[PDB]
Amino acid sequence: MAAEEGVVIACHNKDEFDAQMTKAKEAGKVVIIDFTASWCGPCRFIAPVFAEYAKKFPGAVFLKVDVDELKEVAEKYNVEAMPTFLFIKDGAEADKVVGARKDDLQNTIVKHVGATAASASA
Repeated sequence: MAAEEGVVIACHNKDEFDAQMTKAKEAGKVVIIDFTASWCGPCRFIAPVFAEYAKKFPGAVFLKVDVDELKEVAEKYNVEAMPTFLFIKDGAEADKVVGARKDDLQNTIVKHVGATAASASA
């Protein structure tokens, strides 16, 4: 029983997806949407990483959606079909990553939510 806690949300009807995408522009935090075709992939190995990360980074809203029921969202950002951790800084598009990289995720959230990016500079 999680009834959607303070972790990486899991929208599944747009309405929910917005509940976050909107809590970033006004809230003053970066956005992190975790798309997905249908299988996703690991959805277990990095499971305790995403959700746990959403909270670890209070400078973001975090959220996961399915590009099979509301793809309309992924089609706007151009994801195609995958666990793309598409981002929406300022309410547009800062960049994307993927829900299968434990070295590319926390690395992107730091550049958008971390405002420091603990991974090289130039």
